[PDB]
This record gives sequence, C-alpha cells and structure tokens, in this order.
Amino acid sequence: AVVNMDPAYMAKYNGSEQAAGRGSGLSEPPAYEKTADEKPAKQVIANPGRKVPTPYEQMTFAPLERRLDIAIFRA
Amino acid sequence: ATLNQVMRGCRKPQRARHAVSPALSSIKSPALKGVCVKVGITRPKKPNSGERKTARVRLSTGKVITAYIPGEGHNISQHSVVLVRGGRAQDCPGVRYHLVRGALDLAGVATRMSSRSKYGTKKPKKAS
Amino acid sequence: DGLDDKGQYQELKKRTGMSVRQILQLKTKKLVHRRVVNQTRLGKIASDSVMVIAGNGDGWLGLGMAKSVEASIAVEKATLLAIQNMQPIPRYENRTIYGEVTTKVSGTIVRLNSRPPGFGLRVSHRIFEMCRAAGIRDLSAKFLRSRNPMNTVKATYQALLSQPNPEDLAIGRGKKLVDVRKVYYGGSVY
Amino acid sequence: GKGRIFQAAKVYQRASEAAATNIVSGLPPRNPPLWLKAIESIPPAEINTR
Amino acid sequence: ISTQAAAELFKPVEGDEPEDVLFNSLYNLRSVELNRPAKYNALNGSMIRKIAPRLLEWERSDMANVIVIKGSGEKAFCAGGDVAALAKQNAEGPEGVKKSVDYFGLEYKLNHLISTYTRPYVAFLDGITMGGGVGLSIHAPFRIATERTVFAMPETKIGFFPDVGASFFLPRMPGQVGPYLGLTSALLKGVQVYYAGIATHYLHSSSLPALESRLAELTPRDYWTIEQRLSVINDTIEEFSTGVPYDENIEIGGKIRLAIDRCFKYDKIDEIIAALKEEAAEGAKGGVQSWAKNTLEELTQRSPTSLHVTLRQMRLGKSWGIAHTFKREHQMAAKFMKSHDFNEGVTALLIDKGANGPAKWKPASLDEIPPGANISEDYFRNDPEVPVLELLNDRSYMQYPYNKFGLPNDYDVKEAIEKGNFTREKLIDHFVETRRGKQGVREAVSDVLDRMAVRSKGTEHVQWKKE
Amino acid sequence: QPVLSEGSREIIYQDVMEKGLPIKAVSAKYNVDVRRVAAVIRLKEIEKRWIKEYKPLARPYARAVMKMLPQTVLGGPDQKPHESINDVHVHSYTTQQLFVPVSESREFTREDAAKA
Amino acid sequence: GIQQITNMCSHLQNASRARLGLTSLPNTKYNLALALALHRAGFISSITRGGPHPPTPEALMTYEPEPVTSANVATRRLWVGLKYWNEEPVLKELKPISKPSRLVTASLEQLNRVARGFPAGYMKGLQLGECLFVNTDRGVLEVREAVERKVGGLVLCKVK
Amino acid sequence: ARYLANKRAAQAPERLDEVFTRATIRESTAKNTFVPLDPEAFVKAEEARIKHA
RNA sequence: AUAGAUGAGUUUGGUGAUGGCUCUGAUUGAACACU
RNA sequence: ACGUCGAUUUAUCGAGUAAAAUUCUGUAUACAUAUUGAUAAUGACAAUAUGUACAUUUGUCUUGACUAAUUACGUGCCAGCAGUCGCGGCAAUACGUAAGAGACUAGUGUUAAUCAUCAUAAAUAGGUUUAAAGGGUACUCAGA
Ligand SMILES: [K+]
Ligand SMILES: [Mg+2]
Ligand SMILES: [Mg+2]
Ligand SMILES: [Mg+2]
Ligand SMILES: [Mg+2]
Ligand SMILES: [Mg+2]
Ligand SMILES: [Mg+2]
Ligand SMILES: [Mg+2]
Ligand SMILES: [Mg+2]
Ligand SMILES: [Mg+2]
Ligand SMILES: [Mg+2]
Ligand SMILES: [Mg+2]
Ligand SMILES: [Mg+2]
Ligand SMILES: [Mg+2]
Ligand SMILES: [Mg+2]
Repeated sequence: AVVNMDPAYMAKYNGSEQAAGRGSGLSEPPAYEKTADEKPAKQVIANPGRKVPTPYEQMTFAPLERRLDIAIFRA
Repeated sequence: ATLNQVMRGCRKPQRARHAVSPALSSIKSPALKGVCVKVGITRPKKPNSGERKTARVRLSTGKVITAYIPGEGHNISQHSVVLVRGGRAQDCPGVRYHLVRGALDLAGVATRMSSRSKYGTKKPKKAS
Repeated sequence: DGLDDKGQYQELKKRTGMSVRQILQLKTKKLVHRRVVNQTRLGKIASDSVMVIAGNGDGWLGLGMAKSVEASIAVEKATLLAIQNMQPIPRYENRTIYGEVTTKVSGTIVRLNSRPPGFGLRVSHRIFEMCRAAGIRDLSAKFLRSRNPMNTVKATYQALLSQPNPEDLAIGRGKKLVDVRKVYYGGSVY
Repeated sequence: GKGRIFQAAKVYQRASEAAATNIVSGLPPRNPPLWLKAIESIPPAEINTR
Repeated sequence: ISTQAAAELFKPVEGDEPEDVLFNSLYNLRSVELNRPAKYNALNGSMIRKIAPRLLEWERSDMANVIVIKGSGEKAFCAGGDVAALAKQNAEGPEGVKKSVDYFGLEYKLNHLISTYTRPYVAFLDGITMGGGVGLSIHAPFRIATERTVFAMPETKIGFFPDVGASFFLPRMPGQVGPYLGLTSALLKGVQVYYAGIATHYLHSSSLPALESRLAELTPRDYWTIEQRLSVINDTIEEFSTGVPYDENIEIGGKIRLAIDRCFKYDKIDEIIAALKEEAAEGAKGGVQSWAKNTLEELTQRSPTSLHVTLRQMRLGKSWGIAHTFKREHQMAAKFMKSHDFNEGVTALLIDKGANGPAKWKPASLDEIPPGANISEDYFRNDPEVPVLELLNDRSYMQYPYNKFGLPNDYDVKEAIEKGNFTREKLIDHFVETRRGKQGVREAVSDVLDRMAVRSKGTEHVQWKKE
Repeated sequence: QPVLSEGSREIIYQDVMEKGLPIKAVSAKYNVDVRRVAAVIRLKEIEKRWIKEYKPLARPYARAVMKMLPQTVLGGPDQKPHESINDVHVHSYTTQQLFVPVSESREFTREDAAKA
Repeated sequence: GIQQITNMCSHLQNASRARLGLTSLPNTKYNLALALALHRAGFISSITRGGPHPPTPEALMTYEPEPVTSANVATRRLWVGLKYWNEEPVLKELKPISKPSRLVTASLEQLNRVARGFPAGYMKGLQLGECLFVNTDRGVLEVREAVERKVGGLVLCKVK
Repeated sequence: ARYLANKRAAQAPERLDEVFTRATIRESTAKNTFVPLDPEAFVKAEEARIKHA
C-alpha cells in the first residue's frame, strides 16, 4: 500500500503539531457540541483526506495480476 | 526445576507410545507379506456385535499377527500369501492390521461399485 | 413496516431507542451453544445456553448470554441482551487494539496483540467474529492455558475493554506518548 | 471475592465515550445526558490511598 | 524564545547554587519552590535564571495545566531580592553599575512573563512577601493569602522606588490605596491583605498541601478557553476556605479609608503632607488623628527623592501598558543606581544593619526641596547608554485580563448600582449569590456602601455620594 | 479510473522530446506519475516506428475502446489531476504501533519519528 | 547485589497493590540507581532517604537529611513516593528479568529490536506503556536511553 | 567512524527540553553514597565505656 | 528479513479444570490399490 | 434441435451453453533447414532458433459431526463402515446399491514415517493442599 503526501503540508509543518497534547494530538470537542455552537471550530492541521481507511483485505489476489496472461486480459 | 537440576540431566524424553501397527512401525515399512495361518472370526467388544473376519498371518519378518479382512466375502484360506498393511479394528482386541484386497492372493470385491480403490476392484468396463 | 411481526424487538426498542430497521443492520453471530442439564425431582431438564455478540462494525460490541429449553428462544434472548449491552471499544486507527492485553477468566487466559496494517485477523474462529463485528481488522491471539468456548469469549471481551489508554498513561507519568506513525505520515493513516 | 466491581468514579469517562459516537453508523450522536456537562469540570477525589 | 535561545540567555553563571529553586511536576501541577530559607527566600540572579527557562518550557506543553509558586520555609515566601549586593557593585565604577541594571533586566523579563502567562498561575503567599516576592504574585490572577502573610514594599525606606510593576498594579487599585501602600510602605498582615485587594483568596496554611493535590486532579480539555480554566481553579480554591476571622475587622476601611482618599489625591507631596497635618490636628472631623500622626512620622523618615519619583509614576502608571511599564522601570531603576540615596539607604540599613545612626539622604528633608523644584523629571528620561529592555514576548494589555477573582471593590459595586435598582440590604445579597457565598463579601460590600453610598430615596434605592 | 486521452499522450511526448523538459517537470505540471510519463514516450516511440515502417495501426479498435473508458484531456481543460504523484510506499518498519515516551514539551518532528 | 533489585521490584508492586502513598526501600547504591530511573521515567513521585520513619510529608522535597555515617547507616532507608491516577496505579507491574540465579546481558543490536516490539534473546518486545530498564556503564538507563547512547548492559526489570 | 559516533552518543548532553521538565532531586540523596567513619567514634566509644561500667 | 506467533472432536447427569488421544498444515530416495 | 434424457407440480425443477454446429489458433509432438555445444583439428549425442502440419483420455476420493457436499430403496446389532466420537436391533441423512451433490486431477486415495499441533521433559518457558508429583528429620563435605 501507499500513502499520499502533498508537499504543501511538509513545507509549512514538520509533524510537531501531530504530537501536541499527550502525544496523539490536540483534542477536539465532541460532535454533539459542534452542532450546538454557531461558529465552527478551526480545522485540524493535517494532510488532505487523512482519515479514510484503506482496503487491504481486497488485495488478496494481487499476485495473480502480475501474470503475463492476466495482464493481457486486464488490458 | 532449578537451572542446576537441568544441568545434571533432569529433562528426559517422554515415555514412548505404542503404535497401531508395531510390526510395520518398528521397521518403517508401509506393508509386509505374510502367509495366512488361519482364517476365522473375531467378536467385537461390549458395544459392537457381529462376526468380524480376521486372519492369523505370519509376516516375513517372523511375527505372527492378526489382520482384518475388509469388504464382503474373501477367497483366502490356509497357506495363502497375503499383503498386510497398517490399520486396526477398533472393536477387536489383537486385530491391529488390515489386508490389501488387490493383493497377491486376496482378490478384490467383484460386486463393488463405490470406493473400488479401497477394495481392489477393477472397473466393470461396461461400454468397453 | 412488518419487520418485527413477533414483537421481540419492541421491548428493546425502548432501552436503546432506535428503529427496528436499525436493529437489523447490526452484526450478530451465535458463538457458543451449550447443552446444560439440571437434575431435579422430575428428572433431567436440558437447557440451551447460548452466547451472542452484537456489533455495528464501527467500534461497538455487546455480549449477551441466556438459556431456555428451546434453542430458538435462547438465541433471541441473548440477541436482545447483547444489543443493549453494547459498549464503545477503543481501536487504534479503527483497525486494531492499543498495545497488548492479557486477561484471565477462570483458567482461560487470552493474549491479544496489535498488529500492523494489512496483517489481517489471524485469530481463532470465535475472536474473528468479535473483531469482525466490533470493527477490528488486524490482530493476533493466543490461548495460553485453556480453550473453554465460553470463558474464551468472556476473556476476549474483557480484553477489548481493558486496553491501555495512551493518554491516561501520559498524564500519570508526566511524559508525552507520541504516536510515531502519526507524526511520520502527518495524520492517522487508516 | 465477596465484593463487586464498583465503577462509580468513572461514570463520566464511561458516559463520555458512549455519547461520543452513535451506534447507528452514519448518523450524528444524540444529545448526552443532562448531567454530563454539569460535572464536566468537577472530577472526583482520589480514594483508597493510604 | 525557543528552548535553545532561553538556555543560552539564562546560562548558569559561576556562583549560582544548584538547589536555589526546587521544581516539581505532578499529574497536571507544576510547582516552584524558592529554596533559600536562611535568607527568607530572597530572589537573586541565580534563582531568576532557573525559573525563566522552566516557565517558558511549561508554556509549550498542554499537559501542564496549573503553575504554582511557593516558598520553602514556614516564615517567608520571597523576602525581596539581593538589593544589598547591588549596593556594593554600584561602588565599583560604571562597570559595576551596569551589573545592577542587568539584574533588574532579568527580573523584569520574568515578571512580564508571569503577567502575560498563557496558563493559570497561583501564588501561595504563606509568609512575608516583599520586594521581588511582590512581583511574582500581584500580576498573577490568583494570590492565596494565609495567616502568615505579611505584605509590604519596604522600598522607599532604602532610597529606592517601587518595583517590577507595582507601579502598574497600584495606580488602578480601588481609590488611592495604591500610592498609600507605596509611599508610606505600609505593613499588611494576614487577612488584611485579602481585604485590601492584593490577595484574591485566603486559606489557612495547613490546607495548602491538600489544595495542591486537587489542582493536579483537574484535567481540562484542550478546547477550553483560558476563561474556563481560571473559573474551574477559582471554584476549587474556595472549597478549602475555613472562613475569615470573626473578630478582625477591615483595617483600611471606613474612616481610615476615607482619609486615604482625601490626603493622597494631589500631585505634590507638599500638599499630601499638608492634608495629613490637618487630619492629625485635634478637632478634625475625620477621626484619624492617631493614624494621620503615625503616617507623618513615617513619611518624614524616607528619602524625599523617592517620594517625589514614586508619586510621579503613580499618576503616570494609570495610562502605561504592562510591557511599557517594565521598559520605563528599567530606564528608571538604571538611574537610581547612580543616585546617592539608594547606595546610602541600602548600606545604612542592610549592610550596616542600622549602625552609624539612621540613613542620611542627600536632601535633608522635603522642606529643603523648593516648590519650583521638579526632581521627579530626570528619572523618566530613558538614556541611550542603557539599551531598551527586550522582553521575552510582545504580549501586553492596558488593564488586567483576569483580575476579578478577589473581593468586590468599588468598581464592581458601582457597576451593579449603575445597572440595577438594588437597595441597601438587597444589593449586598446580590454579591453573596454571584460570588457563590465567598467569605468576606458581606463585610467588603457593606464597607463600600458605607463610604460611597447615600440613602437619598430611602430604603427604596441607593445612590453614590459623588453624584 | 480515467486513462490518458489520445491527444493528451502526444502533449506529454512533445513536451519531453521537442521542448526537452525534464520528466519531473512534466510529471508535476500535469500531475502524471514519472513512471507513466516514461511509458507514454516508450509506447509513442513504437508508433513512430510503425508509421515509419508503413505498418497498419489498430485504429478501428483504438477509437471504439477509448469510448468505453473515462479520459482526462490535459492542457486547458484540466478538471482534476490525472493521479497522485506524491504517493509514498509504506515501509514495513513504519507500520509498527510505537508510543515513544518523551518530554511533555518536546518538538517531535518527522526526522525524530524516522529514527524511532 | 541483584537480589536487592529483585526485592525492590516485588515490594514496589505490593505497595502499589495495597494503594500506599509512601514506600520504604533499603538504602543501597544499587537501589538508588533504579529509583532514579523510575523517577526519571515518571513512575514514582520523589526519592528522599531518611530514618526508620518517613519524613514530614509537608516538607518532603525541602527535607534536609542528616549525613550518613557509620553511626546511622544501619537505620537509613529510601522513601519513595508512589503514584496513582485514574483509579489505577502507575507502577502496576515490575516483573524482573535478571535474577540471582542468572544475569541476562543484552546487546545494543538486541535492545534496538526489543525497543520496537520484537523479541530478542531471553526478552520480549515492548508494547504500549511497557518499559525496560538496563544497567549499563552510564548508569541504570531505559532501553530507549541506552539505544540513544549506543550501549548495552544488564537487564534489570520490565515495567508496565 | 563507527567508533566516534558510538562514543559521541554515550557522552552527549541531556536534551534541554528534558532538563527543564524534570522534578528536582536533591544532591544530598542522589550523590551522597559514600559513608565515612563517624567523626565522633573515638568520643562515643569512651563515653559508652563509662556508662557500661 | 519488521510480520511471524491461531485451533478442532473426544471423559461428566451437568459446569469448570487437569491430562492424554485423534483431526486440521507441510513433506518423503517412499510402497500399495484404482487409474 | 422449437429434439433427447432424469425428476415430477405436463408445466414446474434440472441435465444445459452443455452438446452438435460455426469461426480461429498450431500447444506437446512430427518433419525440414540453419546455427551451436570446438576448436590447431577432431561431434558419440543432442540443444536452441525458424518454417510448415495435426485439436489428442478422464480418473479418483468423499458425502452423521469433526469436514465442503442429499434423497430413495434394500439390509435389520446380521452383512458391513470407522482417523476420532460412533452407526446397524424392520419408516438407517453413518452399512450396501441408484441418483444427485462437494472437491482434487495425470494423477487420486490408503499404509508407514518425520516436523508442527504439544508450554506434551517448559534453557528461553511448566508444575507438585484437595487432580501424575515435597524426600520422615535437619546438623553437614562437595556444589549452587
Ligand atoms: K512559605
Ligand atoms: Mg473405541
Ligand atoms: Mg456415487
Ligand atoms: Mg465408504
Ligand atoms: Mg459425579
Ligand atoms: Mg489441559
Ligand atoms: Mg511448435
Ligand atoms: Mg581426442
Ligand atoms: Mg456440512
Ligand atoms: Mg463419549
Ligand atoms: Mg451409504
Ligand atoms: Mg505434472
Ligand atoms: Mg512432608
Ligand atoms: Mg528415605
Ligand atoms: Mg513417604
């Protein structure tokens, strides 16, 4: 698997903010409070789309995609 | 046990377990040839009931074992050269061996249609 | 909408307070099924003890146990008893547990270990169901002493609730506990 | 072990987690108990420490 | 100032003791203990250089939620700085005078950091608090007084002037109590510090250990504003209150408090003493004949130069910022090292321990200073030789951001009267409720309503006397 | 996922060959991976050989198939980037759950995490 | 010897298991070494040596112990301040490794593996919250301190 | 090179952020491990000889 | 070499333990039976 | 072949896109040619490359649970099955037939053996009140 990383974030931040607090990051209010307040809290500093999971389980038969006869079919 | 007790040799191998077919397990052979000494019948123990066809065989090594005759109906008698393989009749004491039915003198069940490989039955060759 | 024509979910519809259609979206699975027997003055009385796990697949798992002379009623009891006992289970990156946990339930010790992503649920047949229902995807397990089906599930459920909270360990020691994988990639790589 | 597991000191920690997310994935968490915010800033005292 | 710029700016200069200050870190608590009981925990360059790097470091961590500063012994919290040492350096040529200016530079850099700190700061005033000790507390939002507290600024008696920013805290005190405490260098003990307004809370010294263990249990959320954090600590301090004494009455209150406002409202010491002479004169209606007489005996025993300079900044300090104060005080205290009164008063009272008679100021008395004289004009002109004080940060403010945790003063009572229709007795109750029955609110509010409250329309309403 | 349009393949080829721009610049300009930019040129060079050798191309099969797949025309109308060009390979060492105990006020950077 | 560290590991557990505020340990050069490591790691509150009775808790840090001569060395003792947070002790487990019957020595190449949750030798990987103390030339450090200083030594105990 | 690096890390200064964030341990307890002989041993022995008599 | 650690059937009126046996995985310089 | 076969609800459920048929390829192999194994020269024998040509078998185990996969009839603790628990005493999903189903395949099963399972001789890493297992006792040389 791979991980997308944009250069804009790296240039500004060096990952220190990710360790703020007790090592995991600055905590945010619960969801049932953000809907109550009128103004939305400031967005967290991190890479774009850095909370969606990756489908590792669906790469079981990836080795078969390396065969020459399969690659001709996928093309 | 303390490290000292282990230094003096406290860890010994576990007591051996008896094999299902000692005559074959002892010499690492899959099967042996023997001369049928007696073809009789053995009765199962408490739960089971019936007449199990067995055969007293004298192996080539010299051991005299009791083998079980699988299938329905056999054609062996006194002085029959039969092939012995491992196995055991779970309800017959002393019957710790089986006899191959496609063996030298023991014939296979001719009226067998399922699991012919287990009873040494050639295919009927109906169309052929 | 006719989903519950028997009325078994009505009593549960008040405790947890959610539609019956939402109760059918929960992952349920019968784990244990014992045939117990009580000797009475009127002869043996055989019952069916069952343990069912309920989870939505996003960090909630409930364990329920019940018994009855009928196998059908015993499963519906535990199912309702497991959906109302749901509790949030902390999961690291929504894929594994925090660190390692070792629990003991009357001679049945269970040792769960956190594993890197892409490792899979290389666990036994009962833990696979609990992890697959709670939302975990990478884990390792090992039964040290005994393999009793029931205590095996009780110990594993108590282990998913006895995980070391990395923040409580930090405030107690006065020292940060940095998530190296978070700083390295700039966020929680799920 | 004639005693019982009393978790009276963690009613907030437990209630705060059960109210953070919703059991029905895909919906916002419902409002928490009316007492969750009252004792938000009044933690319990340390007990059982000789 | 990062962790590296601080360590290089506060190097452990040769001579600094290893255990001058004793730091500690609990769950959420960070303590600071001035460990020098032999000298009443007197501040010095060695101690200041150990506290500034820590405070800067704890400011970058979100796990440290409450800071506490306290003393070591059971007698003093911080009994002034090493003023006796600066006198010797001042007598070693210009090279030695700059060392004194450097010391005041470090001290002002620390007090400013404490005034603009981004975390709750508490001060256990369990002992005598003078000089440098008054700098570590007055700017903090919480100042816990006890039975052992002895507040004072014995700075005009040694020829010196007020201190690290009392010139910013005193002007905006209720009425003219600020200049009074400075010029006369009064001595407030125990609960009188709580009533005067210097201290925000008053607990018994035996309940301070239990208070710390509680401040550590508090674990605020990262998304809480500083206002929420200070409110949670304010309600936690009020839980350990055993109640103010039942017999001790407000010292500066009623008659004495009115006299302070009638004799310290002028801009010239000649008029102030002239007004006091009227009070001391038998037959006056003020009723402070004994007090006025005692105050005069103390005003004619201090350096007349400091009085002029002191009163001068009390009128100017009402418009300066917290940061502008330190910068001006540095350029101001830099010229006091060159003066004759300071080097004389310190030597004649601390090094000589009163030997060779009392101090002998360059001007014998205020009478010598002619009316046209304006000696309080050179100490307010920064020279180019002394570089401008470089503070650790740019934070500043004209009024304290969070300084309303103490007892209600005239400003609060006024705001209530001007925004309501409360009566004499119904107004006192309004404060006992909002303050959650804080000890001493009924006695403090009643006093304010006994000096600046007139029963114009009867029991229906109450108005102020100024009109 | 969209595939490089026929006319788009030429834009990448002409930029690297005619204008002689570095592959990295072309990869970052159109948000195309350097591994794909190099393949587009290799495959395009084989076309020049076929056209030079007077070989018949599979034009009937190319036009019909390209109508079944999503395309991304580069140049002016660049709605979205073709793909992610900064994807990093997940090293086995960086997959471990590590909680290093450090000072409460430490500036843990990516460099420090790599050493952990 | 190592027998003292083993007794110290068991006692600190029994004291935390009993939820005691203070704990006493025999005043030895070896015990003070590990105690400073636990304090530097954040498990115990403070360390001050005193007589058979604990110092005044109000002035624990300010406590000024008397000199340790042959006239009182037989009565001295190390008083440790235990920690409890969130209804749970901070020093729950202190499982030892190097016992009197066998001293386990680890290399830098092995500690680097144990520091990331991978077994090496007679040790096991460290998980979240766990901690391993090693006695080396530079004092009784932590496996992550010894890995930074690039040294091995004698493994003392594992703390959870 | 591997010897200098291995020797440079074993004699490196403690991290500043880890020096400013550590509780103070009095030197009287963390460094006074030497146990000298009682200076008054000769006096106590003489006095103890009288009392025992 | 950093992905590598997994269980199942079976004693009891029944539950929980203890302790074997057997199956599940890989293999052979293998033999036999049916092909 | 708008046929056939097995079930049955004559239209349901299947054999079944299966077959036949049509359109292509020329795989193992056959043959030819060339190079090469080798060079100073020597080729027993064959490999490699290219050209042309051909569409060539099914077999076997299992089907109560462990263990993926069902009914019918016959048999009646008989005959037999079984790696373990077990099945069979006249309406047997476990035996023997028939059909269907599950799976491996020029292999498929069985027997024998080895490792792992087994922390089941535990150095890593066990245990001994009531379950295998504390010596009748502790002074003591060696030894830890
Ligand atoms: K004090
Ligand atoms: Mg049997
Ligand atoms: Mg069949
Ligand atoms: Mg069969
Ligand atoms: Mg019984
Ligand atoms: Mg067992
Ligand atoms: Mg060919
Ligand atoms: Mg030759
Ligand atoms: Mg099945
Ligand atoms: Mg049985
Ligand atoms: Mg059958
Ligand atoms: Mg083959
Ligand atoms: Mg005995
Ligand atoms: Mg004997
Ligand atoms: Mg005996």
